[PDB]
Amino acid sequence: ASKLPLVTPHTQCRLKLLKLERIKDYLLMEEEFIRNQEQMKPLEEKQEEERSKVDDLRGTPMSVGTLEEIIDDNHAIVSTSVGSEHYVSILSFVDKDLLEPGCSVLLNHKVHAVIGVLMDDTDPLVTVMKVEKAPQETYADIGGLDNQIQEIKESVELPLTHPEYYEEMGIKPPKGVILYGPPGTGKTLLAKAVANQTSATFLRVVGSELIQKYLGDGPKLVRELFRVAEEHAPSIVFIDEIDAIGTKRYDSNSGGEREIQRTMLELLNQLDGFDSRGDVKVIMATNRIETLDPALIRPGRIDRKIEFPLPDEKTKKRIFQIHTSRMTLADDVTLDDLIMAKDDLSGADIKAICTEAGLMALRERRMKVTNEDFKKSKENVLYKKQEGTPEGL
Amino acid sequence: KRFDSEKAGDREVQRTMLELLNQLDGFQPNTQVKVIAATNRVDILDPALLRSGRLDRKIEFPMPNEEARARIMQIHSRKMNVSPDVNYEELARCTDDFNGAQCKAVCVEAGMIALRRGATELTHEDYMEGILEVQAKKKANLQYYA
Amino acid sequence: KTYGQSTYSRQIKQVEDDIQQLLKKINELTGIKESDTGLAPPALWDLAADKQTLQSEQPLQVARCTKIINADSEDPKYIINVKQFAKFVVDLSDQVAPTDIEEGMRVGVDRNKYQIHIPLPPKIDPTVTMMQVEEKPDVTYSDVGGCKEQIEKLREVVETPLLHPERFVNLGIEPPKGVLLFGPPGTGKTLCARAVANRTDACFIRVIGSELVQKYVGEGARMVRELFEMARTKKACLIFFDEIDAIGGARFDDGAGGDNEVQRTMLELINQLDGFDPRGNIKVLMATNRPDTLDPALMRPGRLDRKIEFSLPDLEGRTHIFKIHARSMSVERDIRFELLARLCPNSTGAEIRSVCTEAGMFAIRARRKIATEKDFLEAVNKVIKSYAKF
Amino acid sequence: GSSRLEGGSGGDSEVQRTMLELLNQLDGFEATKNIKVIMATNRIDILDSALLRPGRIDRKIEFPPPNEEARLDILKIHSRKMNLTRGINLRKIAELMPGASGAEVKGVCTEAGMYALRERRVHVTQEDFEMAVAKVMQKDSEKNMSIKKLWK
Amino acid sequence: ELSEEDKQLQDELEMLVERLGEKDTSLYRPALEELRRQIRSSTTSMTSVPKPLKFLRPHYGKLKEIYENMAPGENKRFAADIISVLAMTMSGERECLKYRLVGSQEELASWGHEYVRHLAGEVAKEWQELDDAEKVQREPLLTLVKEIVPYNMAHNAEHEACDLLMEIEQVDMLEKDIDENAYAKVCLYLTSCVNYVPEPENSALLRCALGVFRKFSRFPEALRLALMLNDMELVEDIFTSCKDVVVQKQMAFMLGRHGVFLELSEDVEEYEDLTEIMSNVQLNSNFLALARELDIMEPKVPDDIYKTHLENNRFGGSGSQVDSARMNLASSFVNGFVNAAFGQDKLLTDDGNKWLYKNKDHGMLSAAASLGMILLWDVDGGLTQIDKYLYSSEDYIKSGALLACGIVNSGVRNECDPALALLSDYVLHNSNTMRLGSIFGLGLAYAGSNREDVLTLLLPVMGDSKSSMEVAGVTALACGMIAVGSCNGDVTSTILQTIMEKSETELKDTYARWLPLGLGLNHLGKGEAIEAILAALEVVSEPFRSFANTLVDVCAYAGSGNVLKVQQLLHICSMGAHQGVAVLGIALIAMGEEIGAEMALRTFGHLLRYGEPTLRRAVPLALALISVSNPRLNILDTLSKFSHDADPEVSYNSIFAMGMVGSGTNNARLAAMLRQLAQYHAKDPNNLFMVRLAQGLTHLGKGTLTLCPYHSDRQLMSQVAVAGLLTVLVSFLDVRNIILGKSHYVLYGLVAAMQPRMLVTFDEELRPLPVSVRVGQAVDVVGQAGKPKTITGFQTHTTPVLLAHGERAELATEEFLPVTPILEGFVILRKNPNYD
Amino acid sequence: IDINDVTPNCRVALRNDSYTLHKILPNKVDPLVSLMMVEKVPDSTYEMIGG
Ligand SMILES: Nc1ncnc2c1ncn2[C@@H]1O[C@H](COP(=O)(O)OP(=O)(O)OP(=O)(O)O)[C@@H](O)[C@H]1O
Ligand SMILES: Nc1ncnc2c1ncn2[C@@H]1O[C@H](COP(=O)(O)OP(=O)(O)OP(=O)(O)O)[C@@H](O)[C@H]1O
Ligand SMILES: [Mg+2]
Ligand SMILES: [Mg+2]
Repeated sequence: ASKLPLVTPHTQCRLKLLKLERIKDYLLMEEEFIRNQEQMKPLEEKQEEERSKVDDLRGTPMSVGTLEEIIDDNHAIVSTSVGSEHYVSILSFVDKDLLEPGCSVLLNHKVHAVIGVLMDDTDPLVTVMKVEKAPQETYADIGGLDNQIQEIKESVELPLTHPEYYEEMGIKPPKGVILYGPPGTGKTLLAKAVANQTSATFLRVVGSELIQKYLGDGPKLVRELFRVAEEHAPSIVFIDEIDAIGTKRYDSNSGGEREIQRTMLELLNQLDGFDSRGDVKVIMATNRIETLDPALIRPGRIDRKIEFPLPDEKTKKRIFQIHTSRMTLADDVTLDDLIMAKDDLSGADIKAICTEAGLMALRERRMKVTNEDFKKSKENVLYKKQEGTPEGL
Repeated sequence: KRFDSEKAGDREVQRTMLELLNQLDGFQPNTQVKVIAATNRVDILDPALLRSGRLDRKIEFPMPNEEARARIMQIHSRKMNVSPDVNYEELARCTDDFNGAQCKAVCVEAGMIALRRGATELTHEDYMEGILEVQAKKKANLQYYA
Repeated sequence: KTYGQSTYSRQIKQVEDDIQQLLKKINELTGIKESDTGLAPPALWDLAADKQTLQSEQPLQVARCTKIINADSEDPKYIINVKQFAKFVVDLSDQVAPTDIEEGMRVGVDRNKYQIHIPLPPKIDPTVTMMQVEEKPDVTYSDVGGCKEQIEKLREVVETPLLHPERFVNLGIEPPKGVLLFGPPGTGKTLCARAVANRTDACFIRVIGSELVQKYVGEGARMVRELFEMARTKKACLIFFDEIDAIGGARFDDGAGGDNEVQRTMLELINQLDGFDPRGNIKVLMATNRPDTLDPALMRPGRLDRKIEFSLPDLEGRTHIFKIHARSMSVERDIRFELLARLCPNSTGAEIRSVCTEAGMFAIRARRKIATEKDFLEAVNKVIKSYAKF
Repeated sequence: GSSRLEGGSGGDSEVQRTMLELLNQLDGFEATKNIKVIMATNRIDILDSALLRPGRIDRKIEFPPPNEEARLDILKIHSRKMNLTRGINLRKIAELMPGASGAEVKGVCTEAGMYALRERRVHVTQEDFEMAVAKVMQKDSEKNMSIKKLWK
Repeated sequence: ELSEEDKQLQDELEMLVERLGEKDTSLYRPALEELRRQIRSSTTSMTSVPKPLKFLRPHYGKLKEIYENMAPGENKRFAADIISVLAMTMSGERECLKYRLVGSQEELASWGHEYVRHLAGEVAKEWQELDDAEKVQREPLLTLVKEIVPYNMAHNAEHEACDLLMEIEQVDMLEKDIDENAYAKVCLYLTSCVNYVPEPENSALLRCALGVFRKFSRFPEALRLALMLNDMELVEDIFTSCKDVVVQKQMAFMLGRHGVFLELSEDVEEYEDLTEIMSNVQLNSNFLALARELDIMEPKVPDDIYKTHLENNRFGGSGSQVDSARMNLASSFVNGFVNAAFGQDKLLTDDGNKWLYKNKDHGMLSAAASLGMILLWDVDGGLTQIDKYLYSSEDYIKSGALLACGIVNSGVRNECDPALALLSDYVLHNSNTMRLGSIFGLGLAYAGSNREDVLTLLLPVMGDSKSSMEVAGVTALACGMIAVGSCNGDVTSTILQTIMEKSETELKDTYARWLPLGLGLNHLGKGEAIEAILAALEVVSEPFRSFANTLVDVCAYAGSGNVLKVQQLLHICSMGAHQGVAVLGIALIAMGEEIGAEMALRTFGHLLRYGEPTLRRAVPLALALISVSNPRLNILDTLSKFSHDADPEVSYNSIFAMGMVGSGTNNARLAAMLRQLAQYHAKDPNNLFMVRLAQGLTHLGKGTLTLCPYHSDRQLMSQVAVAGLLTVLVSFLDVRNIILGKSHYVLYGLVAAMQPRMLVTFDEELRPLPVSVRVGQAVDVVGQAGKPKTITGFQTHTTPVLLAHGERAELATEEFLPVTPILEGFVILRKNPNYD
Repeated sequence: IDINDVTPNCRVALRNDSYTLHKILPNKVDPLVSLMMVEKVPDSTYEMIGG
C-alpha cells in the first residue's frame, strides 16, 4: 500500500533483512500509536460529519458527465450528456488517480464542478477474448511432449513463478514462443494447458478473426488486443493460426492482401517497436511456418521456436490411453496392434478414432467397445487420405 | 477518373469533384477568381476536369536539362561560400536524370561535406561527393566489370 | 521445504508476512473503506471537506467552452459558437487582454453575459495526442554497436542542427530535414530512433504507419494535419514514422479503386512535408524494411533528403554488440567475445541479444549463477545453427 | 452469429452480445439435463463456428430437397387444416407439381384456398389445387428465368 | 517412475547396503565414485531437489552406517562427504558441517553453490553458538570460511561473502583477498549496510571499507568514509599521505564543502593553494561565473516573484488593509532570499536608505541584514557596501549592519578575521539590540569553526547581568553553532550554569528555549554521550526540564535513525509543550535513511490525524526538516491541506514548511499554490507574511542554492546546516511570539545551510572546462550483476549544471576521467590517456 | 422506499426540484417466451412425416 520500495539488492540478503526490519518497526510504532489514540478517543464522530460536509458540498442530484481534458491545475473540461462542455474545478475529495480522458465523472448540478468519478464496464474485449480456465484439461492429458512442455514452462510460466533466477543473471526472459508442427500435434492443446495452469490473464485470438471487412479494423483489433493486455497485469496473448495474417509479404499483390500486410505490420510494431512492451508474453501457433515473415519471427520478436513432431511409437500409446481413460472397453483391445503401423497418425486422428469407435458401439447398442470396432473406426478415419498414388512416388 | 464501381468512398470524392467542376465553369460564370492546379499524374484525371473551359493552359514541367541543372545549382549555391573552381557545367553533365530537388540536395550535401571536413569554403571535390551521396547508389560487393 | 535459496530466506518471508498483517491491521483500524463514488481517502478529503472547496465554489464561477469565429472591427466584438448551445456576439472581460484572443481558438465564457474569460488550449484528437513521447527511452548511442557512419549521418540530420544552429547559419547551409532508415530486420533502426528520442532536447512524436489507416474516408489526412499542427505549435519537434511502408505504397491507381484512401493519406503527408506553406522546425525520421515500395514523391529530396543504409555488422561491430549486451549479465571474468563474434557468421544484433539471453538461460537451467564461455558456445549453437532455417 | 469480432465492434454489437449469452447458457446447462437444442439453418457456411465446438451443438444432419414421397407428405401436412372436398387426390397434385420445395408446397395450399374463396365456396377443389400449382410453379419458373437473364 | 531405470540403478547400491563393506575391492572405490558422480550430476530443471538426491533421501540411516568407523584412509572420507551433501535435505542438526569437518577435503566448487550456501549458513550458526572458550575448534571453521569467501567473490556473490563475514564478525579478512575488481561492489555493500546496523558494528564496517579503499588507492572515497566516521586524525592522515597534488586539491574541495579545515604544515607542497581551496575563497568567483554562464545575473525585485497582476484583482480598490510595515518586512526578506549570493539588487543597492526607512522598528534590522544575505560569500565586497550603514543614527540599522557582516563572512574563512575584528566591539555594548546583532553575526560567521578565542569572547555574555533573556538565548545559539559537534566543556558548563541560575518565572519565557537548543547543537550527533548532560539537567523545574531533556536527547541522536529513540518520542507524543520538540526530533533522527524518512512521513500523517493542537503545530515543521529542498508532491499536498486550517499557528507553520520544502527549486506548481494561498489569505496579515516568506524561500537564490544538510550522494551530513535548520524550526515552535514579533532575525540561521547546487568541472589547473554530462534520477545498483546503469530519466547538458535533489550526474563521453566518483560540486577532470 | 425494491431496470419517479426517488412505477415485463410452447405437439409423427 504505497509502501517503501526496498530496492535493496532485491535478492535475499542481510541488507534486505535490515531494510524490512526497519519497515516492520515503524509499522509497529504506527499501529501502537493509532490503537492507543483510538482507545483514548474514538474520533469516529470527527471522521463522520466530514462526510456530511462533503455530501453538502456535492448536492443531491449529481449528474453523470464525461471528462474530456484535464488542464493539470485542478481544472478540467467536462462534457455534459446533451453535448455541451464546461470549464470547471476538480474539487479536493475526488480521487485524481482515477481521472483519465473519457471517464464517467460525477458533476455538481448547479456549478458542474467535478465531485467524483464512476466505475466503468469491464468488457472492452476482455470477456470476448479471455478463455478463463481451459475446459480441455490440465497438463495430465498432454502425453509425450515433455521437452516441449519444459520449453513452454521456461518461457511463460517460470518468469512469473520464480523471477529471482532471471533477476540474478540480469537477463530478461525470452520474448516470445512460436509453436510449429504438422496439423494435429498438440500446439493448441499445450497453449490451453498453460492457460489453465497459469495465474495470468490469458487471451486467445485466431488469425482469421483479424481479417476484418472494413479498412483499418484489423490494425485496430490488434492494437486494442494489446491495449487490454497491459491493463490486465501479467498476461499471455496467444495468436493461434498466425499464418492467416502473416505471410512472405510479397509486395506485388492486390485486394485484401494489402490490408492483411498492414495488420501484420501493426502486430510487428506491438511485438517490438519504439515503446517498451511491459509485462506481456506472446505465444503463436502455425501449421505452416515456412511461409511466415522473417521480420515477424526474427529473434528479438520471437525468441523461442518449438517444434511439434508427429507421435512416433510410445507417445501414440499414451494418447490412446488418455483418450480411452473414461470409456469402458472389452478385454480384447489390441491397442499395440492399432499403433504398430507407421501410418503417420496424429493425436487428433487418435481422438477421432476413439470417438468414432465409441459412437459406433453406441449405434450397435453394445455395452463395451470391441477390438473390431476400434479397427473399423481406424479404417474409416484413415479413409480420409485422398491425393494421387503414383504422383510424387 | 469516374468509373462505374461498386466500392463506396470514391463516390463522395467524385461528388466533391463535380462541385469543383461546376464552380470552375458552369452556370453563373466566374470572372474574378483564377485557378492554378498542380498534378504529378494527368493520365488519371477526369476528362471533365481537363476540359478547355476549366483547365485551359496545361503547362508541362520537364525534367531539367544540363543548362537547367547548372542554373539550379547556381541558384541554391548563391548564399554559400563556394570557391571559384567549381565547374557547374561538369556537375550538370555528371548529374544526368536529376530533378531540381536532387540538385538542391547536391548543393546542401556539398555544404555538409565541407562542414564535416572542417572547411570554410566548398570545392569541386565536395560537390562530387555530394552528387555521389544524392545518387543513392549501392555497391554489389564486387566490380568484375572491366 | 525447498532446497534452500538463502540463509535469510525464511526471515525475509516472515518479515514480509508480518508487514502485510500490520498493514491490514492499520487499514482496518483507520477505516479507509473503498467508495463507489470515486472519493479520495479521508486523509485526502483535504480542503475538500471545506476550506478550499468552499472558497473555490464561492469565488470561482463556471465558464463554458466556446470557439471564436470572427473578430469585428478594432473595437472588441467577438463571434463565438458555444458547442450544442448557441452562437453569440460577445465582449471580453477585464482580466483578458485583446491580444490573448485570436480567431479560431477556444475561449471560456460566463453563463450570464457570455463574455470571454480565459483562452483554452486547442482541441486535439486523443489518438494524435497519445503519439507524443512524454517519457523518453533510456537507450543511448553507446548502446548501438556496429553503426558509426550511420549514426554520424543520423545525428547531423536530426541532432546537430538543433543543438548548434549557429554553426550552419554562419556558413549559410540549410541542413537536411529528413532521413530514411532501411536495412535487413534486426539491424538497429528502431534502436537508433530510441537513441535519438532520448538525446533530443525537443518534442519527439512517434507515429506508426498502421495508425494512419482509418475506416472512414478522409481520416488519415485529418490525423496527419492535426499531428503536424501540434508539431508546429512547438519550437522544434521530431516526428518518427515507423513502418512507413504501411501507407507509403507507390501510387498505382488503375481501373477499380485500390488503396485510394491510403494514397490520399500519403499525399497529405507529402504536402505537409513539402508544399506551399513553409514547414516549421520539424525534423522527420522514417524507418522501413522495403524502401522500394515507397513512392517517388515521398522519396524525393526535400521530404527524405538522407537515405541511411543499415547492414549486418562486421566482426568488430559484432564484438562491440556482444559486449554491450553482456554488460548487465553475470558472466565469468574472461570470455572471448571476439571468438563468439567470429563463431557467429553474418548475423544481427537481435541474434546476438538472443544468444546472450539463451546463454543466461542455459546457466539458469544447469543451476549455476555465472554464465560460462561453454554456455555462450551452446547458445550460439542453439540460435545461429539450429534456427538457421529461419 | 457469423463471427464474434466481425465489423470491428469488439463484440459490443447486439447481434454478438446475444450470441455470447446463448453460448454462456449453453455451456452452463449440463448434458445430462434432458434439455436438448435443435438449431436449423438454410445457410450453413455463414453460421458461426463457435456453436459447432465440442461441448456444444456439434452433431449435424443434412437435408436434401424432398423426393416424391416427402413432397406428398409435406403437402398433406400443410393441407391438413383446410376444408377439402371429397376425392381430393393430393397424390395427383404432387405428381402435377414436380421438383417443388417446402415453400412452394406451402404456397400452393394458400393459393388453392384463395381460388376457392373467389369461387365463393367453403371447400377447396381438385381443380382449385390444379390451378394453384399451375400458378405457383409457373411463377417460380419465371423468377428462375429472370435470375438467369440477370446473370446473362 | 516412467524413467525408474534411475530408481533401479540407485537400488543397485541401496539394496547392496554394504557394497563397500563387502571384502571385494571392486565395489570399494568405483561404487562410491559412481554414486558421487550421479549425485553431483546436474539436471535440466530448476524445480527442486535433483533426482539423485530425491532418490537417495530415504537411504540415510544406512548411508550413515556404511560410514560409521570403517577404514579412515579414503572410504570414510568419501562416505562423510556424501553424508554431508545428503544432509541438506533432512534439515535437522549440523550434520553437513560435521561431516565436511570430518570427511573428504575436495573443492566446494565441485559441489556447487546450493551446497556452499547451506554449508556457509551452518558455519555461521555454529560459530555464533560456539563460545570463545573453544578456540582450537574454531580453526577448522576459519579455514572453511577462508575457502568459502574467494569462491563467492569469484562466482559473483560478494554480498554473500560480506554477509558471512559480518555474521561471524571477522570482517577484517576481506582486505587480504578483496581483489581489484570486486572492491567497488564490496565497499558499496558495506557502506550501505553501515546505516542499518548498531553502533559497535557500524564503525567497524566503515573502517573495513576504508581499508579496502586505501589498499586500492581510492583516496577521495577513503576521505569520504573518514569524514563519515568523524575521525579527524584519519582525515589528516589520508590527505597528507596522498602524494598527487591534483587529488589533494579534489579532497580539499570536499573538505571545504563539508566545512572541515585541516591546519596543514607550511612545508607541504602547494600548501597555500590547498588552503585557499579549503577556505572557499574562490567560491564567490565560481558562483558568479556560473551565474553569468547561465544568464541569471539580472536582479529580481519582490514584485516579479509576487506576480499580483495575474491574480484576479477583485479588490483592486479599497481592499483589505494589511499591516504595511509587516508587508515591507516580508518584501525585504523576499528580496534577500531571491538575490542571495549574487551581489546585485534593485532595491537596497540603488537607494538603500529609502527602502530601509520604509520599514518599522526591527524590520529595519532585518532589512539591513538582508544586504549581507545578498552579498553572501563576498567578504571583500561586503564591507565596502555595508560601511555606509555601519555608522547610522539608528541602533536597529547598526545592529543589522553587524549581522550583515556576520552573514557575509558566514560559510567562508579568511586570515583577516573580519567578523571578529568588527563584531568584538559590540558584544558587551549596553544596547541589547546591538548585542543581539553582534552575537548572531559572530555565530553565523564562525559556525562550525570551534574557535577558542571567539568562544571565550562570547561566553561571558550569557552570565552578564545586563543581558535580556533574548540576548542570553541568542548567545547560547551562537555558542552552539560555533562549537557544533565539539562537546566543548566550556560551552556545556556555561549553558548549564546559566540554566540553573534562572528562576521558574524566567524559564517560563519562550526565549529560554534557545539554551537547551544551544546544548543540543553543541552535542549534536554524539549519541550515548549525553547521559551526563541529562543527569546535570535533572535538577531544573518540571516543564522546562522536560522540554530541555527532549530537545537535548533528539539533538544528540540527530541523524542516527535510532528506532528506539523514535519509539520513545512517540510515547512522549501519545501534557506540556515538549511534544512539539518530540515531533521535530522524530524527523531530526529519521532525516537519514530514505526508509526512515518515508515511514516518518506516514507517522506524521497519523499524528496530524489524531493529535492535540500542540502536536499538530509541530508536525508541519517536522515535514520541512525531513524533506528540505525536496519538493515531493505528497508532502506538498499534505502541507497545502493545513495551510487552509482553522488553527492559525498550524496555518503559519504549514505555509513556512511549504516554503522550506520548496527552498531553491523554482517549482512552478509550488509557485502557483503559493499565489493561490496569497489570494486566499489576502486579508490575513500574518498568513500573508508567511506566504511571502514561503515564496521567497521557494525562489531562494535563483535556483542556484539549497538548504539540504546532506551532500555527496546524500550520505554526508552538514553540522552547520543542521544547526541552522534547528535554529529556525525550534524558533518557529512558538511562531507567534518570535517570528511574527520582535525577533525574526533568527530566520537568517538558514544562511548556515545555504549551499550551491552547481556542478562546475575544472581542468587540472583550476580553470573552467565545459564537458557533457547526463543528469538524471539516481538508481540504486547494490547487489546487481554486471555493471547496471546508475541513472534513469536522464538528459544531456554542458558542465555548469544545477543538480536538483536526487539527481546523479555521469560523464557522457570517456574523454575525461574524473578524480572523484561522486560527480557533484566542484570536480577536477583529467584527460583519459586511452581515449581512442 | 427500501433499496431492495430498487432493482436494476425498473421505472421510478423523481421529484422536480431535486431528483429524489419517491415511487416505483409499474413496469411492462412483456414476456415474449410463454407463447411458443406446443405441448406434446400432437399429430406430428414419423408415420405421417414418412419419407
Ligand atoms: N499429444 C497429445 N496428447 C493428447 N491429445 C492430443 C495430443 N496431440 C493431439 N491431441 C488431440 O488433438 C486434438 C486437436 O487439437 P490440438 O491442440 O492437438 O491441435 P493442434 O496441434 O494445435 O492442431 P492445428 O495445427 O490444426 O491447430 C486435441 O483435442 C487433443 O485432444
Ligand atoms: N547495432 C546494434 N547494437 C545493439 N543492439 C542491436 C543492434 N542492432 C540491433 N540490435 C538489437 O536488435 C533489437 C531489435 O530492434 P531493432 O531496432 O534492431 O529492429 P529493426 O531493425 O528496426 O527491425 P524491423 O525491421 O523489424 O522494424 C534491438 O532491441 C537491439 O537489441
Ligand atoms: Mg491449433
Ligand atoms: Mg522497428
